[PDB]
Amino acid sequence: TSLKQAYAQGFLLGTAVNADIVSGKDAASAALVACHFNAVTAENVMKAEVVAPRRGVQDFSAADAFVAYAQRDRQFVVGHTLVWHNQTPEWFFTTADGRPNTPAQQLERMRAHIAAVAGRYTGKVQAWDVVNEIIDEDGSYRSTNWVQRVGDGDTVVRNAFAFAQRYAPDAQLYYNDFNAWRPAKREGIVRMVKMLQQAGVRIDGVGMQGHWGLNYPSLRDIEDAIDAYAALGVKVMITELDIDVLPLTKEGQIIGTGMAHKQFQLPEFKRFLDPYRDGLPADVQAQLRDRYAELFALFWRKRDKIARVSVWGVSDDMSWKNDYPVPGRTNYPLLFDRNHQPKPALDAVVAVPSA
Amino acid sequence: TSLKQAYAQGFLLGTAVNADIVSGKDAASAALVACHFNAVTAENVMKAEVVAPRRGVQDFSAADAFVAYAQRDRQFVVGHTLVWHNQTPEWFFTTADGRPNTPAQQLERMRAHIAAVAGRYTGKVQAWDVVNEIIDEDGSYRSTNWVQRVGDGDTVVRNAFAFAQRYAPDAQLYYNDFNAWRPAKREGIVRMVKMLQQAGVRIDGVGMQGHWGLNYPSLRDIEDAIDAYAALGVKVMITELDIDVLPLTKEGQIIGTGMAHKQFQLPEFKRFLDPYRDGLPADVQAQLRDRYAELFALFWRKRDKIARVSVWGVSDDMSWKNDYPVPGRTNYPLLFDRNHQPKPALDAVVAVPSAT
Repeated sequence: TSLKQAYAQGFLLGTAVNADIVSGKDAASAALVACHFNAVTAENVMKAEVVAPRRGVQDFSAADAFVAYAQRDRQFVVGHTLVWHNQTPEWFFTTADGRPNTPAQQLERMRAHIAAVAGRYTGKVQAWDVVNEIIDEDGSYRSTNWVQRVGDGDTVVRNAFAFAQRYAPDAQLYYNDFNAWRPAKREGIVRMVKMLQQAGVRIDGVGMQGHWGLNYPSLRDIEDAIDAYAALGVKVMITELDIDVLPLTKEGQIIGTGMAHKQFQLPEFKRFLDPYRDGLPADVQAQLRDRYAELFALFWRKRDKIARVSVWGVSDDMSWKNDYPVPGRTNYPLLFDRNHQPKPALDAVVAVPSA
Repeated sequence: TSLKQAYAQGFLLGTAVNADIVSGKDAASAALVACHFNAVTAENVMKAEVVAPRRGVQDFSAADAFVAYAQRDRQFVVGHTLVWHNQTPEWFFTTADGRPNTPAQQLERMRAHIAAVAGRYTGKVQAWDVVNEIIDEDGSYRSTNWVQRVGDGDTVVRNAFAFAQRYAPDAQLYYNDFNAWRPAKREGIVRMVKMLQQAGVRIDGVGMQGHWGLNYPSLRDIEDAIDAYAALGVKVMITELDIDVLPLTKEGQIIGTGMAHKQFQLPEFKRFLDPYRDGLPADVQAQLRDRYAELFALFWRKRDKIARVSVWGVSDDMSWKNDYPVPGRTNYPLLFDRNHQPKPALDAVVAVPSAT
């Protein structure tokens, strides 16, 4: 009957929560969270640009509210995220005098931030996304702000997990990335985890972001990924699951701000890229059902290798996929609709465990 | 029967020719040009970066070849682009000592360039795209390198067409743009033409580029566009016609370098964006045939207000739409295939003026 109850024997079944769920303002959603989920990940309020926006300033207010909220409702608290190239202010990568950070100054900035964030929520937050999205599509390290300023991809990852181990020794430490099903990217993640383990550094599991669609990815890629990770003696998790149903975006995951271009808001593109403003049609609503069904059928079959599955939101209006990568669209990615009612996709998902 | 022959009593029927058709290397295309087309536009060799690559340097050799090429069949010679924000080197907009040009210094660079290009081809070039793409989608002037350096949008167009009139008095002067079917942009062009007419500056025609697709734009928007430009007393032309048949880009025209991102080369996107890597399926060929048919039917119904319909190439294999907006794709935009055979669309286009 309930998502967390039906999947109780398999894995934790969680969701992302925004400020409005945590504040109580979104009453309808917060009610669904307590009913259906046993893990919460703070959508945004734990990122570095909210936590330490400028030099000399801190803001833990919203994150403190999130942690307290989860404990109150008995949730498996997941912090997200400690070290990430996006949503991290310019001052993290420069000295007070404007100079780009030396390898030592960059790691000190990493150490201090982890100690500030993870060290604050010891015993309260159970799991940390330590490094988020550092591997490229070819499997190598991404030339990101962190990687450039430190100077070595292996060094960035290795230190972040060691700092998290020091300042939150109680907490599980996860690597989290998108397109973790891609063979070339997968082999890179394995490589990185294997260097962490032989270094003696702690890492509890790899999180597959699961930001997928109707026509991607293949179950082969997903299964082969879950296998490849579990074989390294670490947990596997689907951490931010949603199913994009709109044109173009259902075909593959898009990054960057190219789709945010002014030109795609023009009528001819508006009328193609956002075709479901009046509502989701019977057949596409059925597709979304079948797609969720086959994926959870996979997760439940592989239940021994998966510690947690989380949807990146409760109701469709909450979703980041309405305004990303194309602002102003009406997407239908999650398991509950805009009236907070169950979607025919949910009924299938709850059926999977007993099926 | 040929295109020019069928469309003789309606408008000139032209094509874009590359350096290869001109050099005689692409002889297969060359023969089709001599066969079907009575007007020609150089695809690239007359643009700024070619004819004036560096400060104090000129390369008119490849353009010279294009004009000489156009003599053997006596085509209507269209010079492609005098003032345009793209394919124009950054030295055009700066002094020798690095500083950005003053309004007066930028207008001089315009004058000296036009004199060198348009003045060089008097009696030989019949028409000029004087200004290419200056109006934005909302109708206002684009904040281009020319516009910023001159300081004002109206001054760019006013001077460009004035200098063109001076150094090429014989030539017909056009404004050329994409999306020229869009109401907001249409009004911006109409506004711009009116301003030129009130200032007594010469302008002869509005060219709708016509880089279109299967799902865009509506015949109505095209028709309202033709009507509006004709009521100004100028000539209307379809200047760079092609029909995009591949996903996403059959829905609307894309500009910029967004789709040049590594991510659209990844297997899941190439799968979606490039589905016809071994010929067009039957259902889509007919869709292209039907698209070209209904469009040329419009042009022919509105032939009195139209002066020229130019397709932007001969055979698909050299079409810019293959590598733009997404590189490494196989597109089918034109009227002849990669073996220079007539595509079903050609026969539909040729039949249009005879159709009952």
